[PDB]
Amino acid sequence: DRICIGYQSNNSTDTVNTLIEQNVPVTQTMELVETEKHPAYCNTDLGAPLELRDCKIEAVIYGNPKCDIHLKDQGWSYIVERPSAPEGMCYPGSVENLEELRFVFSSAASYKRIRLFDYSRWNVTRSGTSKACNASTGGQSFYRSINWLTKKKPDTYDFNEGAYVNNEDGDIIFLWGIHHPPDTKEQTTLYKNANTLSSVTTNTINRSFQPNIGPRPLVRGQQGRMDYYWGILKRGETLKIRTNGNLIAPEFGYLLKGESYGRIIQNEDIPIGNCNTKCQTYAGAINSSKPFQNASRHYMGECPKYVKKASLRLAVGLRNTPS
Amino acid sequence: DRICIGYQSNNSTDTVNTLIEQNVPVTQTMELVETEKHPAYCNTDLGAPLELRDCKIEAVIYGNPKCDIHLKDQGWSYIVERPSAPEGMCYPGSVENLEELRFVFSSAASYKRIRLFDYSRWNVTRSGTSKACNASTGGQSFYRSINWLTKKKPDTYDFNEGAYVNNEDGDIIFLWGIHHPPDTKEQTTLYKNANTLSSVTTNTINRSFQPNIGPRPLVRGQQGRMDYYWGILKRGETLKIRTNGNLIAPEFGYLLKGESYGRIIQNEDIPIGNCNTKCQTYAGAINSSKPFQNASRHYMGECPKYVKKASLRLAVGLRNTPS
Amino acid sequence: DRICIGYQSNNSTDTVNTLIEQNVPVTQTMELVETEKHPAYCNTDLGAPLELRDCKIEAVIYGNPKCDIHLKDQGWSYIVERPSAPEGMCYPGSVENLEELRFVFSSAASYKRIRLFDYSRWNVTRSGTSKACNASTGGQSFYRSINWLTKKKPDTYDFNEGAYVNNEDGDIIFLWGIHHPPDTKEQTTLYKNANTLSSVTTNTINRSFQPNIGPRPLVRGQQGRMDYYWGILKRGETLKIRTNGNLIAPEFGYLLKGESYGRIIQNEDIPIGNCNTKCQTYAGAINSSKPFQNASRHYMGECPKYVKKASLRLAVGLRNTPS
Amino acid sequence: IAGFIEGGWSGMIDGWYGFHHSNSEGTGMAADQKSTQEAIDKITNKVNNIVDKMNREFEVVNHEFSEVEKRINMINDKIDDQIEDLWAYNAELLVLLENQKTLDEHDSNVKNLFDEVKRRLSANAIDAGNGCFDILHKCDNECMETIKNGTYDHKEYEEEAKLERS
Amino acid sequence: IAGFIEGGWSGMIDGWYGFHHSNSEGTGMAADQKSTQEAIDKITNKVNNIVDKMNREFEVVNHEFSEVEKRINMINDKIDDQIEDLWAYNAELLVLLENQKTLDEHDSNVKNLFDEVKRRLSANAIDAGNGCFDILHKCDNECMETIKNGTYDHKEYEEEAKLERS
Amino acid sequence: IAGFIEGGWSGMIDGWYGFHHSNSEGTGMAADQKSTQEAIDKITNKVNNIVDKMNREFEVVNHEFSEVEKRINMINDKIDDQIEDLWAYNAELLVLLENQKTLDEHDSNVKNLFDEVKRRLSANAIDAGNGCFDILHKCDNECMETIKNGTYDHKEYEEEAKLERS
Ligand SMILES: *[C@@H]1O[C@H](CO[C@@H]2O[C@@H](C)[C@@H](O)[C@@H](O)[C@@H]2O)[C@@H](O[C@@H]2O[C@H](CO)[C@@H](O)[C@H](O)[C@H]2NC(C)=O)[C@H](O)[C@H]1NC(C)=O
Ligand SMILES: *[C@@H]1O[C@H](CO[C@@H]2O[C@@H](C)[C@@H](O)[C@@H](O)[C@@H]2O)[C@@H](O[C@@H]2O[C@H](CO)[C@@H](O)[C@H](O)[C@H]2NC(C)=O)[C@H](O)[C@H]1NC(C)=O
Ligand SMILES: *[C@@H]1O[C@H](CO[C@@H]2O[C@@H](C)[C@@H](O)[C@@H](O)[C@@H]2O)[C@@H](O[C@@H]2O[C@H](CO)[C@@H](O)[C@H](O)[C@H]2NC(C)=O)[C@H](O)[C@H]1NC(C)=O
Ligand SMILES: *[C@@H]1O[C@H](CO)[C@@H](O[C@@H]2O[C@H](CO)[C@@H](O)[C@H](O)[C@H]2NC(C)=O)[C@H](O)[C@H]1NC(C)=O
Ligand SMILES: *[C@@H]1O[C@H](CO)[C@@H](O[C@@H]2O[C@H](CO)[C@@H](O)[C@H](O)[C@H]2NC(C)=O)[C@H](O)[C@H]1NC(C)=O
Ligand SMILES: *[C@@H]1O[C@H](CO)[C@@H](O[C@@H]2O[C@H](CO)[C@@H](O)[C@H](O)[C@H]2NC(C)=O)[C@H](O)[C@H]1NC(C)=O
Ligand SMILES: *[C@@H]1O[C@H](CO)[C@@H](O)[C@H](O)[C@H]1NC(C)=O
Ligand SMILES: *[C@@H]1O[C@H](CO)[C@@H](O)[C@H](O)[C@H]1NC(C)=O
Ligand SMILES: *[C@@H]1O[C@H](CO)[C@@H](O)[C@H](O)[C@H]1NC(C)=O
Repeated sequence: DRICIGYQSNNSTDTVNTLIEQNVPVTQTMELVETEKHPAYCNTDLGAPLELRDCKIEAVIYGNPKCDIHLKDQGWSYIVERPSAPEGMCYPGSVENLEELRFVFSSAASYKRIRLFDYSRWNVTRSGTSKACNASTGGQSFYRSINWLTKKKPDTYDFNEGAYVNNEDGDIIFLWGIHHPPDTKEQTTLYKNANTLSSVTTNTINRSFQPNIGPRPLVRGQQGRMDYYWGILKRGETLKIRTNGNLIAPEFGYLLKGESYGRIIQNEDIPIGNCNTKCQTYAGAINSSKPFQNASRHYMGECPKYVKKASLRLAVGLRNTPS
Repeated sequence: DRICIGYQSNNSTDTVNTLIEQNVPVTQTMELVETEKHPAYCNTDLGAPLELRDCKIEAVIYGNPKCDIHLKDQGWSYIVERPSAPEGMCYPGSVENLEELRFVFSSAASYKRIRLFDYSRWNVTRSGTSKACNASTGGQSFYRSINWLTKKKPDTYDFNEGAYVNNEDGDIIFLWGIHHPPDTKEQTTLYKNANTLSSVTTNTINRSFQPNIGPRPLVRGQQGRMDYYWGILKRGETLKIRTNGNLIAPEFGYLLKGESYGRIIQNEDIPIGNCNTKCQTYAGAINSSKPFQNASRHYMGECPKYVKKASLRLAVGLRNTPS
Repeated sequence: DRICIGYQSNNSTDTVNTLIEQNVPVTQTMELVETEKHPAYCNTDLGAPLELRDCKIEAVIYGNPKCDIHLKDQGWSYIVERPSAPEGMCYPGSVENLEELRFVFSSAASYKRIRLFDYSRWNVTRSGTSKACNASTGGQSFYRSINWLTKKKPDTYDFNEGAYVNNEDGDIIFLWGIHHPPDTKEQTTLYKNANTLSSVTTNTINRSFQPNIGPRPLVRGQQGRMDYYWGILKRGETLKIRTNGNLIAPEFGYLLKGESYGRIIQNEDIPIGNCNTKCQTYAGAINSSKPFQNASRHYMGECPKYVKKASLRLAVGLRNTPS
Repeated sequence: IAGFIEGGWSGMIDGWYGFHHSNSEGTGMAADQKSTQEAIDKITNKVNNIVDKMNREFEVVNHEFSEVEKRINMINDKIDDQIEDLWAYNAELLVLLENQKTLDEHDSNVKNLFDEVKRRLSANAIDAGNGCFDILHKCDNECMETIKNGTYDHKEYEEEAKLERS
Repeated sequence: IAGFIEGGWSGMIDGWYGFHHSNSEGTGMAADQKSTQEAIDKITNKVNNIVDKMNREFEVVNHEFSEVEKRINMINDKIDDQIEDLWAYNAELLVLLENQKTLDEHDSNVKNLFDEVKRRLSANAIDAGNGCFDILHKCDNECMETIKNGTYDHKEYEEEAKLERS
Repeated sequence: IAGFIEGGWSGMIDGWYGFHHSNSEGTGMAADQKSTQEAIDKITNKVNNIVDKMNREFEVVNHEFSEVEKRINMINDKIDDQIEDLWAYNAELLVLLENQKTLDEHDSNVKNLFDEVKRRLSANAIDAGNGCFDILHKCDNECMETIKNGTYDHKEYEEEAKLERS
């Protein structure tokens, strides 16, 4: 008569590593690194991504007329910007604090485009266009958000000024530019005055600009340049503008609700998906159950920490050693 | 006859968590998270805080005449700035590199106010005042640290220049401003010249400013603006200033000893205490014996690390299992 | 008859610490903190250091004529800049974005100096010199990389302009300056025009400058000043310059291959060695076998993590307790 | 029949630890549900602590920098690189450590069950062999089932005393 | 009277581990001071290591940023968030691990004390029961105190030999 | 001659754990090569995991800041200071923890070797003493070498039965 104490063995082929042994067979394990991903850009808690295939973020903000992009009023949780997108600032020149501007547009809990000025009311000729900024239909055009003012015909450009009061439900992003013609003849034909002062001011902003005449290298047909700028008009504040030439004046601003978090994905080949996820990595969506993931170091949402390991198997059962 | 081996049980109600078991009774424990705090701002090794109830840091530096705040020669270990403090830059306009300026004023092992120029000696009328900058007594006044110069009467403003040599025991913070009047008539009555050049130079600093005339939105009665600036005059260096108008000229600088560490606490309801501590968190003072604390992620001094946990009980005694 | 089970003791004097006991004798240990270093700056995978004994990085870049320094075509893996190096910007004034410039020069997989312009072709007198910028031989000289242009004799300075196209195998760093004379007489004798416009433009860069006349504090014999600037001309791009005075014009740019990584060592007494290492710390070279090192928190290459501990002995053998 | 010293049992399908007896009525193999449940609860706790104490609150976007912001670009990368090295090392070492402890915990649970049965049997069995007791008396399937559920006394004290001197 | 197998002793007030004997003179309960002091010294070391190796040198102020410094604001926040996650997870897991080991260390210290007494008692006692030895000779209060202070031989070898065949 | 209970052997030079026997032919001391090799393999793995899982990919240069970049200067320093505190604490505690476990693992390997020999000897030896078996039969030098290489039966079962009632 005999009684024996024992433990279970099974047909598991699982192994784990321990601090003192490699590849120990065990009766059951569980994986701690999430390695499976849905290779697409999905909705998150904040909603749907905005895809930019042909336009850079700057182009849609300033409203490059080749940029059809529909920004919807629901807003967007993040921006997928294809690196191959050709259209940027159609009239050559660069945006001051460009990375910060892209940052403020990367998320929006909702979106509203606001008219700041009507240049009917101004003693200038309005809505100049350029072959550098062709519309998608074909003719020459200009940015939608800023308005190219030149001298009232036949030859007058006095100081013009106007004011906009932010009575809206948020902070407004507004945009402007300053044209630097390539020579004094072009300066006088466009603006009459050989030198001009353009001021953009708010309750807190105090900025002034004068043109620097001269030829720059040819870019997209142009030896002139624009410097582009942007600002934030807080609730209740006043935006005043004043110019006797060279100001590319603010016409449409943007009311974005929510804070921004720099959610910009610079990716060519992963598509927009029809899917929802708690965790969106830059390489695809993943479950967030496990404590680690090896999809990507960049991610949004409620995400496990990134590790560059193929697996981290935790022993659950026994050392698998049959009799 | 019999001899037994045993272990102690007691009346402890302490429990701990282990990796494999929840709420195990044990005969003795110790707490690793400091959860008790004295809800006050105390002295630390570097001394006493400076409380700013009515004035922002910028206002006391530039010397808003409503800011009587006593800056002590002992200096201060950190600044508690009440978010509700109403007084800022009384004459409208903004401080270039504002956050860096506040940073340099946030601690001082000692403090000395230094006169840099006496504008008696200058061919201008000195000490202009403004209703935007009322004294606490009631009349119109101006900043204590910078001096509003206007044309010598009846109508002369030539280039004036002066020099100050830093012969003091360290680096001097100095301040200045540039006034932008709303119209050419105000420009001419204040400064005579229709356009002016103001230069602020040291051995290393080379800065020049010209006014941009034009109306900005009404703020505190004013359609003009000032741009405010600041600099560091190192030991032995020379500060030269030159202007034929629009310079709000440096009059008093600050000699602060010690390095600064950005010790600014932006808090409304925690009072200044009569107490000393090795560890001052932004939510109150704490003992630093334990390795962790859950008072605040922001703190100064010799502090345990922040964890957002209610408790971390370490087992010391035995599993409490009486027979 | 008797059989006994036992373990080995030896003459080791090694001890270790454990969580529960101090200084336990053990039969063998191993050290985890690398504490031995070769006190010299060696070659790394990227090659040899550049040592700067008498010149700061800005000085060799702008080509202070006292700086004989050999920039080799192999390039350099990092820069050892002696803090006592006396020679900086010989003509007084400061470099915009100085830290970023030093950063881009700190490593180079190879190096080429490129002529951007020949001022023979220009309607100016070229190659001005200064007592502030003496050659090592003794006479007055000037920077090698930028060229002091003054009016063509007897008294003409019209707008001069020229272009350089980058046809080289990468991005070119170019340099320029703007001279601010101390008074209007010096302005007119050097440049004829009482005010000037200097434009430095590329496909993407759009910068213009005007002189601000006035005396600054005496530095190295000088009451005038230069502002120094720099830019990046990308592959294929065009650099256009235009001036009617005050431009210290770009003459030699630099083609550096490789990315830079901020490898600047600011050290006085550790010498350049004749040695190779996988891990170069700022305090000397070290073997990288062990997981930690206490040589220095700053290092380059394939390095163990820094810990400020004299030793971390891991037990390997047995508790050394002889019978 | 052998116990745990000579390896694991593929027969046992209802648990991790248990009993194999042989008398004249034949043999029985059953899991001890009480020692199995304890171990399962413990390993469940361990797994839940490792997985659930991890925070999934903070986001890591790819920030953008101009060509004259190289220094802050590298600082940003340094945060990501150094934090990642910390997680990589601690997560590997945690799993290696805990995997070693889990397999030792199983071995120790088995030996605890063995020792719980040696104490109930006392002088009524020879502890000799291989994770197995040789019982010195009449112990049928209902005596067996009492060695397993714990409700077993030293009734048999001298029936074995006779069997032990032989 | 029972030993540690049947649970802890509320009577013992002068230490963590010790002895409960019963002879014709009555019973005695005292702590073993040498196994208790050892254990206290060890747990003290553990606690000092966990508390004292923490560095309390560096400060965490709330930095200020303009409205066009959103990126460096987020970078600053990322350092604090990721560092805080590392400390939250490691400090929880450290304490959970070390609490499990401390309680195991107490069980193992008790078992060590028992085994040190079984080796001194040898054939002179039956190891049977519940953390308790049944001694086969008359062991008065001065024999007892020699089983406790270690100063005990097997003088008695043959007084037990007869009592054991009984 | 005594076993491991009474301390370590300075004689043993060819291994970590082993055997010391005494019969009428004299005494023999040899390492057990298979329990030593096991232990060396395990400690080697432990050392390789602690050393080799460390990443040596990232660089820490001393960045430069102007006097109006004090805030990012401090942010850079905060990354380095806080990361260094994490490594200082985790590396100390890792080594302290693993050093305690390594010395316990050696103790446990010795007791595993002892228990493997008690199971081979069975009733043929009295387990009494000091890490040492007293064998109840004549065990010459090849009887010994079979107790050590595992190839040992209970041939002798009844030569001991007689010696044990003596
Ligand atoms: C901007 O558009 C002009 C306009 O092109 C033509 O007019 C439109 C109505 C439409 O029918 C287009 O398809 C036409 O090509 C472009 O200017 C022409 O470019 C071509 C190609 O290089 C050239 O041969 C002609 O000389 C240009 N014609 C004129 C009148 O300038 C121009 O290419 C577009 N610019 C950019 C940057 O896309
Ligand atoms: C700045 O102070 C002026 C002056 O206020 C008055 O004069 C002082 C001597 C003192 O007695 C004050 O209490 C007086 O109120 C303020 O200007 C007046 O403001 C009131 C109230 O809005 C208004 O009715 C009057 O028209 C103003 N009078 C004049 C001469 O301008 C002004 O409000 C103060 N400015 C700020 C920003 O606080
Ligand atoms: C720049 O060099 C001048 C040149 O000085 C002299 O001329 C050379 C050819 C060579 O032979 C030098 O050794 C000579 O000293 C320096 O100007 C002189 O400086 C000395 C010393 O202060 C002074 O006594 C003289 O007056 C200066 N002479 C002239 C003609 O100005 C000058 O010091 C050098 N500048 C710097 C910043 O080092
Ligand atoms: C992320 O984890 C996955 C899962 O292990 C890895 O994908 C495996 O990669 C291995 C090694 O390259 C291959 O043998 C398999 O083909 C892959 N398996 C599957 C199911 O795809 C992947 O390599 C890991 N990536 C990183 C960066 O660690
Ligand atoms: C910090 O720790 C303390 C101590 O546990 C917490 O204060 C307790 O909070 C619990 C949970 O809400 C309450 O039951 C008690 O009212 C509090 N106790 C005392 C003595 O005040 C506090 O919540 C913790 N805070 C954080 C952020 O972790
Ligand atoms: C780096 O580690 C080394 C090695 O221990 C330390 O150098 C020893 O320092 C101890 C303690 O101060 C002295 O007893 C010896 O003089 C040193 N030995 C040698 C060989 O130099 C050094 O102090 C450590 N430095 C830091 C910052 O941790
Ligand atoms: C247009 O000109 C008239 C001229 O008196 C002026 O009153 C008006 O303000 C001008 N409009 C703008 C927008 O400046
Ligand atoms: C005041 O004017 C006189 C005019 O000759 C001049 O010498 C002096 O330097 C001037 N003062 C200042 C401060 O410029
Ligand atoms: C020099 O002057 C002539 C004037 O006709 C002009 O053509 C040429 O471009 C000038 N050189 C430069 C570099 O501007």
